[PDB]
Amino acid sequence: MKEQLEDVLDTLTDREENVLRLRFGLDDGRTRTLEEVGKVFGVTRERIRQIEAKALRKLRHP
Amino acid sequence: MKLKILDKDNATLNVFHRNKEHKTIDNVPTANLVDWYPLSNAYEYKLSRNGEYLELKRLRSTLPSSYGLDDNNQDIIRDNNHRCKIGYWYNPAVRKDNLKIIEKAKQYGLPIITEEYDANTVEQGFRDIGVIFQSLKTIVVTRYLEGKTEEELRIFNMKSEESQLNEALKESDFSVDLTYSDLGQIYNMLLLMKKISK
Repeated sequence: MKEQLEDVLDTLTDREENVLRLRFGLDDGRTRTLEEVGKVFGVTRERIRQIEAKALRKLRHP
Repeated sequence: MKLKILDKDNATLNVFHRNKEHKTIDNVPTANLVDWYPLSNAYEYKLSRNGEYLELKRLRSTLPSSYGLDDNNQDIIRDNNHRCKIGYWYNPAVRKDNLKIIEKAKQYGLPIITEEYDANTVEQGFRDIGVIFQSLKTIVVTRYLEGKTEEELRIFNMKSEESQLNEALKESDFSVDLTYSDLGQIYNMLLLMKKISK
């Protein structure tokens, strides 16, 4: 789901999209823990998880 | 705040304005992003009350302060050297901090947005920053394991590499925080470069 994930990212803000790029290793190839990602954003593991959930839900519909 | 790079030369920017309303600004120049676009993950732009300016807003984050805005104080937010007049695409505060970030990236052997680059060199930059992240994750657990040197290391060591890394990161020093902040802004820069060079 490289194209579909991309269409989803287009609907998120810069910040949310980059959370997901980091998470899924879309740029450097390496997936990252919710904790690495949370540290990069200065937010909790849970907030990163909610962003990921929002994206998966968007990924399912269209 | 959503910046879309349409091609090497042209972007659009969509920002919250008021109520439920967003505004989309077209003909956004890609050339100068360093001078305006905040690289910090703790901030984003909103449209000013009158539509002439893009004004900074602090998100809810533990990341360091940038652009002289510690939290949302409209003395600084509304001030001319802290915002970006639309179509002028210059924000002195943002530019100043962006530039520190740039010099740091240059020091780490990463390509930078103010000098020439192409897709290959950006890709190499993402390779190298990935290496930095990984090494960092090794150092973080190393340092946590010293602290925190109790013979209960066995308890920690009952976890997987990921749970260990997670607990160490959770509990780390402010210094480590600063390293991750820096790297996050550099990552944002490399992504702007990737997108421009597509």
